Amino acid sequence: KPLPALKLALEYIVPCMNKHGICVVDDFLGKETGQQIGDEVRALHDTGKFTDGQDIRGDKITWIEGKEPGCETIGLLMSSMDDLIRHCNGKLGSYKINGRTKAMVACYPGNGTGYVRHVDNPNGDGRCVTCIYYLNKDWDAKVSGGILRIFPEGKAQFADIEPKFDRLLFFWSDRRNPHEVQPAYATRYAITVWYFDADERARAKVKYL
Amino acid sequence: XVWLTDTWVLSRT
Ligand SMILES: O=C(O)CCC(=O)C(=O)O
Ligand SMILES: [Mn+2]
Repeated sequence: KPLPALKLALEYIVPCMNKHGICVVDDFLGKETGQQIGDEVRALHDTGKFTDGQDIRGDKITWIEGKEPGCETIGLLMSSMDDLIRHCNGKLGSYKINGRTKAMVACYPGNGTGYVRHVDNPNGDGRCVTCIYYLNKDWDAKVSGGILRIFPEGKAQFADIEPKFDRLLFFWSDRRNPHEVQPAYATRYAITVWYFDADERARAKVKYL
Repeated sequence: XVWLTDTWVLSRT
């Protein structure tokens, strides 16, 4: 029996994020839904829908709104992420979360591709929580690499996150969590949504021309 | 159903 979403949010995600600034939920959606999402992602890849994510990053990406034909299960993943954030009921830090990005479907196509150490939102662009879902059946970093290494500020030790199938990850998007995607030696897929704090986003520190 | 609170991983099942 999977934990209900409300209980998972209030009794784990909230306290875990407030304590550590990083939170992993394994077995988020189960094997059938996870494999369905994998099929949808591989279909997007196989039909040539990705573009360069860019030296700094070697991923290939596409943005998914959730209602597109062939992306129904990705849309279900996005609505499930949204439900969890809603259940958190403003207890994630002092943020007032009111919006998010589309889903960034990303592939590191093996061959040692990765993402150098970076902060997702270093310039106050409104993004407060990074939420990533991994869909790599049988991934083993021993063989394929691709660890997400996070370097939380104020801690001497780093946190290694393998991109395991059906794994959901949250972390604060600001400077507290610099991170890198270590070289990947197999096709590594993940889906990211970023959630916005309404006030920070409204300050418009970033203008997109 | 167990969270080791010094860690940041929990399985939902
Ligand atoms: O795929 C991952 O584990 C993280 C990717 C990342 O840091 C990014 O796209 O900003
Ligand atoms: Mn990042």
